[PDB]
Amino acid sequence: SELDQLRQEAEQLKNQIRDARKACADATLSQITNNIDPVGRIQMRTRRTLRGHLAKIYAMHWGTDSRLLVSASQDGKLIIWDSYTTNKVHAIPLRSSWVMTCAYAPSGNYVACGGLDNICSIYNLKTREGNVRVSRELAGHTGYLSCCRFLDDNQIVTSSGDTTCALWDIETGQQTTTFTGHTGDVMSLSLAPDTRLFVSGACDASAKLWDVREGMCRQTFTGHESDINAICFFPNGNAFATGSDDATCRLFDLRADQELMTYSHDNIICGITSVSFSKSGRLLLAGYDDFNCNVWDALKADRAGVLAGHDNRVSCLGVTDDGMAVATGSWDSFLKIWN
Amino acid sequence: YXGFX
Amino acid sequence: SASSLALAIAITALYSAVCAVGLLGNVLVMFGIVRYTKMKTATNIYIFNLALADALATSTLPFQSAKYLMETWPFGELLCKAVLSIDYYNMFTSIFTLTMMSVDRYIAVCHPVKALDFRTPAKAKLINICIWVLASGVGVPIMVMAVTRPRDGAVVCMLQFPSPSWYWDTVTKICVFLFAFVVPILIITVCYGLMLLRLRSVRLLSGSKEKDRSLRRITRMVLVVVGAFVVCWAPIHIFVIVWTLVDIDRRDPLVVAALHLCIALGYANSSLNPVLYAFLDENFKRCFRQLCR
Amino acid sequence: QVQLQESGGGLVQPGGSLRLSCAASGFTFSNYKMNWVRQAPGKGLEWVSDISQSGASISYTGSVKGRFTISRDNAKNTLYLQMNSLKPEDTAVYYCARCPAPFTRDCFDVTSTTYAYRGQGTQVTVSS
Amino acid sequence: NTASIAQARKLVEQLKMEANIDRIKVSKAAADLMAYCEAHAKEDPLLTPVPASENPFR
Amino acid sequence: SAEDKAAVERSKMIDRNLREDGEKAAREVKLLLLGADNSGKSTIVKQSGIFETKFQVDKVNFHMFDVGGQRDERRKWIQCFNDVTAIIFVVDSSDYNRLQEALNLFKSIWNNRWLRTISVILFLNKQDLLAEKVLAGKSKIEDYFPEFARYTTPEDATPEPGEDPRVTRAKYFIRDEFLRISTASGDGRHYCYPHFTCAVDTENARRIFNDVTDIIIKMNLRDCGLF
Ligand SMILES: CCOC(=O)CCN1C2=C(C(=O)CC(C)(C)C2)[C@@H](c2ccc(OCc3ccccc3C3CC3)cc2)n2nnnc21
Repeated sequence: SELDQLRQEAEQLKNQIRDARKACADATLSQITNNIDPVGRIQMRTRRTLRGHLAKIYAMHWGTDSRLLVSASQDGKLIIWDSYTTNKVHAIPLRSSWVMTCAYAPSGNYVACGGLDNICSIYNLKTREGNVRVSRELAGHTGYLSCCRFLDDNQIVTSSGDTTCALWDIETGQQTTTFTGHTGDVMSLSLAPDTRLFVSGACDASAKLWDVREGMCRQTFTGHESDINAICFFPNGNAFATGSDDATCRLFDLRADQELMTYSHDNIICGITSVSFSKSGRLLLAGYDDFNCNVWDALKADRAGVLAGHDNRVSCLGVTDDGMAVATGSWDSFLKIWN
Repeated sequence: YXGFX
Repeated sequence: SASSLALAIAITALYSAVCAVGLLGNVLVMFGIVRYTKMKTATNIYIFNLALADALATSTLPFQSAKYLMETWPFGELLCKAVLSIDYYNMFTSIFTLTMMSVDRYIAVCHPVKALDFRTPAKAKLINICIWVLASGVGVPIMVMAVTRPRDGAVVCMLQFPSPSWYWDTVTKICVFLFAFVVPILIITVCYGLMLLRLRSVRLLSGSKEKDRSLRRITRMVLVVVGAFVVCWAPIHIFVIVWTLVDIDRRDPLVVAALHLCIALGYANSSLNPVLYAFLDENFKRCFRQLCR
Repeated sequence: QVQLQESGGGLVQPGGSLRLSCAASGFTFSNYKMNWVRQAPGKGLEWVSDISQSGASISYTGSVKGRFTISRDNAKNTLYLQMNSLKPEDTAVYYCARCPAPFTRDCFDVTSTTYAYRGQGTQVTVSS
Repeated sequence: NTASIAQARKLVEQLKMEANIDRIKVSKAAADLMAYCEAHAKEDPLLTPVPASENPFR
Repeated sequence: SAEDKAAVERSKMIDRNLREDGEKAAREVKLLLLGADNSGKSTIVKQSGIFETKFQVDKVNFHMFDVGGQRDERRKWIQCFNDVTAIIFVVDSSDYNRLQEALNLFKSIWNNRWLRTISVILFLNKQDLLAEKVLAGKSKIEDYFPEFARYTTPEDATPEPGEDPRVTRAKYFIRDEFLRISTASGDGRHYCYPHFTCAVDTENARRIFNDVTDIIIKMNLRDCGLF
């Protein structure tokens, strides 16, 4: 009785939302961007090959200085690389080798990692003794740590396989906010540029926009057919892109509350593990399971180029804050820098 | 080999 | 003589065919490794070093065929030292790389956990450096000792052995026999026999029939490699032993033809190693299928 | 939005017949292997049957072999379970579960508790 | 059960929150995205290749 | 260029430490321990988050990872074990009602694109419980697997001494149910090694060592181009 009524109310609400989205879908992004010239053939080349990881790389995050990057590989090592010179600045031995995510703090003083240990471990890169030690372990997730991003040196938001995201206070080690509503494993999170919102892509084929302070899900973005492994905010913060296992990338607009573009090709049948925009957002780079990265014209849904230099699964993808380069980490235990 | 003895 | 001329052009054609096949096969193997395979495994570094040694060994074949055709060495003493040195050194590096690939497969199958530490590309590079440095311990005396002496109105590229010359000639031939045929064939035979004895238990393919077919394919590869080494390097070594210990005519056209056939067989080992180690290599075949589809 | 809506369930006599239909929307139906799973009262989620993307590879759990017939209409985006010779042990909520990823032989997690690509289910009761 | 009813009720509240939002037209949002793309096109080294003197990875 | 030289030296020191750790890591065999709750997977070798079991057989060190603390949805975190030497799949062979669930899980592991190169060491656990269930006669496999009625014991089967033929037919039928999936796909890249075990078996570590030795031999053969 009550359950059936609630389900029927939910179905009517979903129909209302779908009708509203159709109402604001006066035109398509293809029609709006039909007159602007195509970007051509984007031919990025491998400038640096970061070697030293001896197992598959699961994640990488650029530092905000756009020179230092931290890479997480399942050899039990977090390597902080000086990408300009390929010098390894730090090699952090991890307590749990099954790391699935890493984050580089915007200050650059901290890195975080996590995975099957269900713990976000914060590592201080600026210790007085000059050695990297565990500054804080953030236990409390009942599932694997799939993504983590620092908001600052004191706050980090983490997405997990327990179908929830969590905002952590690093100083006290307590969850200041818990973000619930996903019915699948939350695979990725992307912070908005103002860090007041974040989008999370989960294994429920839906992307959810969350208010960081209010703590509830503002918007749910559906349209993907399979698990969303990757999520990335558009640089203006008013849109975001999703990478999923259905072999499609999709661009959703926050204010329009619907999918604006689908990035797919018939010969692509492999899932997307990682997505990142360029600085202007005109290029949507996506890492794939076919060992390649496809550069998508975000406004024309055309594959602008292919980053074909990896012998195994491209697990992670990162564009620098200044937009000079793309770092592509893969399961072949190598990170390549491209531009 | 063998060519020069 | 007309029949002597016919035999000479036949031997020259055999040398040219072996040289062309060996040079072409080795440059295909080296080019394929360098452009497609990129030496990311111990086995590929071994195949590249074997191909390099074989391509350098067959490069002396035009010089030897020209020496036979003009019945003199027209290249001088510096090319005499360079050719006869590349010849000895690259016979040793080719045979030692063959032996070390047999050892590598033996470590891979019969000591599989230790093979995870020992069969690394860095260790393969180090071992190949030891192979190419160890053969310099004979190649640099081959450089020092190679001379051009006039003999019966013609220049012959020869080794100036220290006195007594015949003793150090028989010693050098017996040590080239032991350390280029006997000890390598013992190591190759023992390593591949132990490897096949261990592979008769290894569940290779699901299903009895396909398992026996994969084991038969590996056993056939081993037999073809060992038999190719024996029938290509044994005739020249046996001929050198017969030439040193038995008093043959030494100028008979049949004897000279047999000598050059044995030499051509010894280079046919270098010409056949591309086939046996790249055309029969499963990763190379997978790369060939992938790039041709 | 990936939607699976199952229908056709109801109260049936033992030995009776029932045809379960699932209307699939929000995804390319022909790209996914499709599953039927059961939720018996007091038991866990049990996989019943699966059908391949083309519909050629069909497998059933042994308790329903010869009695249940899975079929898919890729044109109509509908999954069917023809349930003949129904027993009281077949009484369960029947869920249509999509495999999580397209073009995959593997089908993980369709019997998990909070699996997303599974419908709300239709109650099938087999009793006299 | 009780957990399922509570979960459906929370889903109903979330759907009520999402159905009461002011959604702008897709044309206006796409115009905003296009304006951002062409207003930052020149400062995008991936879109417009930087010369090797100013390229840190040259 | 003095601080640049210091950075290069620190990077080379880090490279040296990484190379030493990787040489140490390459000697350790990583194993994924999988199974249901009733499978008895925790007592196989008998030696929060992911639980690691370390054991050594013939100087070879094995790291068996029991992934606790995760939800029942495994399609994402199981991708982390793409590079393990073997997956130890433990099955409660006596629980007929959950044998199909174990078979579906084995099929998903076997045919997963990130797990199709990993050989599976199959431990058909609780053989004593299976034997007493078969001898009791209360529970029939034909009620859960109708093809058991048309199943005959293989000629290659090696029954234990004093084992009832119905028990042998049952255990080898469950083994063949898993091996049909194993031989249905991925022929050559990975292999399934079945083992009949009870809870009191102390040779499971040796069984894992022998199967892992076979796996490493085949991987080395693929590396050598012989296979
Ligand atoms: C890393 C291994 O360590 C080493 O030191 C390898 C060096 N080395 C090489 C050999 C190779 O065949 C391959 C190689 C070229 C790559 C290195 C081989 C060799 C044979 C003949 C040569 O003729 C030069 C020469 C000599 C006398 C008069 C004239 C000439 C010139 C006119 C031609 C030179 C080298 N050899 N013999 N002993 N050591 C080597």
